[PDB]
Amino acid sequence: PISPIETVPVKLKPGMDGPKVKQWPLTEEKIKALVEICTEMEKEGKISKIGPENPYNTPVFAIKKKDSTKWRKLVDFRELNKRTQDFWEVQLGIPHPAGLKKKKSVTVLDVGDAYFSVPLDEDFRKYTAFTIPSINNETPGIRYQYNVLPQGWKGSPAIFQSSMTKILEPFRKQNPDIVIYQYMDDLCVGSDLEIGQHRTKIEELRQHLLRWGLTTPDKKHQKEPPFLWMGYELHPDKWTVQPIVLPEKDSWTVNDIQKLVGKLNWASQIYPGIKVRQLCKLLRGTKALTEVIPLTEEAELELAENREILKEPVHGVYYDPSKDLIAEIQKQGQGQWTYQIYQEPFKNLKTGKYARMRGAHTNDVKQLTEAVQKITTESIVIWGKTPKFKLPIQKETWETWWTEYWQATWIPEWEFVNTPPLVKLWYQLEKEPIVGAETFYVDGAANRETKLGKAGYVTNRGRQKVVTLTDTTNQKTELQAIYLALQDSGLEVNIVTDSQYALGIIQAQPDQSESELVNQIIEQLIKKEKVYLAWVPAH
Amino acid sequence: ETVPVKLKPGMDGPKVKQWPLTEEKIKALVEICTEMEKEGKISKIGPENPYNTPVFAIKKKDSTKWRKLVDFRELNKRTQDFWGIPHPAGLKKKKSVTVLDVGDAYFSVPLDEDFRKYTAFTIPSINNETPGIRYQYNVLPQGWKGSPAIFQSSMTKILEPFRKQNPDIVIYQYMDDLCVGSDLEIGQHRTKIEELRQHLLRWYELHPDKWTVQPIVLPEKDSWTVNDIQKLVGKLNWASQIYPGIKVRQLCKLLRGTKALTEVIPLTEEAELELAENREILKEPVHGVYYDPSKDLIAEIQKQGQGQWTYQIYQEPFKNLKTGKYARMRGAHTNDVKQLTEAVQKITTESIVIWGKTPKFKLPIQKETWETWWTEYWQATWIPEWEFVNTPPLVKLWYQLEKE
Ligand SMILES: Cc1ccnc2c1NC(=O)c1cccnc1N2C1CC1
Repeated sequence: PISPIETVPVKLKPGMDGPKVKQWPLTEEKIKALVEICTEMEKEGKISKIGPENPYNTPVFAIKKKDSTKWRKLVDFRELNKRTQDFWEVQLGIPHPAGLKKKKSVTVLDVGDAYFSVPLDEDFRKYTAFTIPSINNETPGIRYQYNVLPQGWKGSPAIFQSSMTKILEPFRKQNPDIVIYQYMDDLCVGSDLEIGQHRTKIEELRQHLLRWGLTTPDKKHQKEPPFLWMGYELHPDKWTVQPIVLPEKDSWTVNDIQKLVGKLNWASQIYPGIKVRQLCKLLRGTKALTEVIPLTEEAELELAENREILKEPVHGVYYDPSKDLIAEIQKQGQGQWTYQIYQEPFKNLKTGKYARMRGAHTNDVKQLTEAVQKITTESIVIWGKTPKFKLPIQKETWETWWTEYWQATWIPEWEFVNTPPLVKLWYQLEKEPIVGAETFYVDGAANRETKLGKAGYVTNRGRQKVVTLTDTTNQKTELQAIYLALQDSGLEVNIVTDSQYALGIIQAQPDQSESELVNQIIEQLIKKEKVYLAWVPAH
Repeated sequence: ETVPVKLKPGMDGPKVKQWPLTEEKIKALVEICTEMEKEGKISKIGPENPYNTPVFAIKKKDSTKWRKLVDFRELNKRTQDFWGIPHPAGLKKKKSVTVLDVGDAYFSVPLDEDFRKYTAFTIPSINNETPGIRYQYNVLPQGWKGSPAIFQSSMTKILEPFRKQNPDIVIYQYMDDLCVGSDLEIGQHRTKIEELRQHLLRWYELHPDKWTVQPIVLPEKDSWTVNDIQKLVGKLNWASQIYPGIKVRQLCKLLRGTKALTEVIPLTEEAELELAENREILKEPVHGVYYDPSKDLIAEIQKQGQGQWTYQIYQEPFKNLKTGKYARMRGAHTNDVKQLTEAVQKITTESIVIWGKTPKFKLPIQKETWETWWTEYWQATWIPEWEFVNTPPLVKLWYQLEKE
């Protein structure tokens, strides 16, 4: 077919040379094959049989696919590629159902060998030259080169696209009420017209493209709704989730339990209640992939439980610009959050959860805020707007924390919602020393080399204690001094320390960490009715 | 015609990813962009141009119309040097300085044909249902350093008539901006600016005198508790990193023992003095602090809370070229980010006003958080460089100490 298309000016990376690789010799069966095809393409205007005036070459292979078992060629550009200049990023940001505006009707157009339809920068082809061997290194084979965007070449995806774009500018402006999407070879075209009007419009587009050389596939290959898009069945009224099969065997290898759990984790984003704690558990200390691990009862149970959930239909609605955008968030567990964005109650546009964001040390409100922003960024991309928030937290809780935290933070417009568990402040150090409460003067000391230390305090009330800690860091002790303190005090304590680390706990009053220690202290802190932390320089 | 400009030796063009935008913002850039396209200021580009810069919209000043902002920060950094206008020191001493937006000058002059690729910017499409709209500049870009450079001769050439019609008024130029400083009382001043506008047209209210640094003031009390002192001493201890003359020896003894935190302590005349001796040292900025032009300028910030934010501008640890505070702006009452970007712009303008360059910021906010929303409140035509930090629990307690 080819085209009357303005080619794109392509160049080789900064000061390099085109690929110079020797043609892997082949069988007579693969040759007679390759020669066959290269005759067709040759005449389809795609490739040009050039002469020995070309030092550049690429390896032409020959495989048999299923759809025919007829010989199919293959050129290895791994080299032309790495020597090919760089292009701007080929749309790696792909559409998401939840962001599609529902349409009266939507066509999907296979743009066929769109690739081989676009001309190549003539001032470039040479680098595409490859050679059809002779019967096992005989005389000279047959030399060729491409005239069009080659399959497997680095810039083809990018160049093809741009072309299509320039070509769509017109038809598109000629009827601003028809939305079109380009990707791979899929030209999905929709609009809010009448099937006829619609049908008649596609035909206008197809002919238009055709006016350039872009031939669009049969009535045969023609795709029929719904459409599969990364595990999604899409009808232009709503979308269903392309069901996922959970294989059942009596022999599970590591490799499997992973592939398995893998898919499961992805299924958590849509299905409510999918857990894998026990399944992940089966990977502990495995010695190899093919290793067959027996499923525990737990593993068999949750695994069996999940089977049902997936055996449930989770449909979907499309994006209606005329309706609000709402996002609701739940705290499935500490650090674990789930969200669902919808315009109409129960008609969810999108859902998802974020694997527990464990960290060095944060608090819920913090974490919530992060979930909030992760969502927001998502939203912008999907709908070009941020949603209204329904958050499991009281405005008072929010004001108190935020209006006082050492870090710039914020949550776009929201509304409280009482979908317990609610997120709250497990505790709040006193703004001032407690009058009455006992006062502990703690101190922790250890040899960092011997890792041996002591820890303790001495209250104003005469109380006192100390402990021998074998194998420890100086920190652990200090904090341990602090720990004991909270253990041995009443429900109101005044504690002073020179540990600059506690000073951190003051400024951020975190409610979760990594070290059981801190953790323990938190559990303690949470328990008291009033705690006043005080730091003072050491020595 | 055009002037040959290149990139710093071995530097390659910027390839920054365009951050996601709002719909309303996109519609705007599109409008805007098609416009300049027609005016020939910019032309769409193929895919063979791999460079790219971030773009975004502003709602600067009273206007339902948006301004277009491009982030040439990386481009600027990579662009060759040109040796700009020296510093009019005195500018900072005027009773009132004003600023103007003259990025509109640039569009006039043509940009060298061979540098344009490097100016490639891209407008996104929601949910990516369309490849971005690739463009690249033909004329001088607003926000690119070379711009005010190239347009220097033609710039000065149009200011003199004013610089001489009024020699009691100082005029400083930075990027797209311009700063006017006169001691005339408001009206005469403001009115006078317009005279310049009319001027410049034929082709910020700052008062820097009541400005700069302020001191630290220690607390005082009829009676002092163990804690009051503890804090007191803790702070003085740190302070000795700026002022070695400071001492807490006596005070520390007063601490010997282990009484209730709330117990009142009688101060020894020694401590009594030593405290006076420290109130004295702190009464003034540390000596021998001079700005080094060959060094990077730094600006740090701490979130005091209650809409409060202290900052410091220095080049060397503990040697503040300036320190200050900033209170939130009416109508930001529940938006940390607004105030922060709000503060930043202000500290940057002071930096430009005082030293004529932009500081490097250390921000008490999360990268994600900042990046997600700064643009929503940005108003300057320029953009400082920034890094995000975890506030030392003391640098704050220390500055939360300044006098008001
Ligand atoms: C896979 C895909 C990617 C991007 N957009 C669409 C589609 N496919 C659809 O079936 C679809 C469904 C609903 C709305 N728009 C849709 N279309 C647009 C063309 C009307």
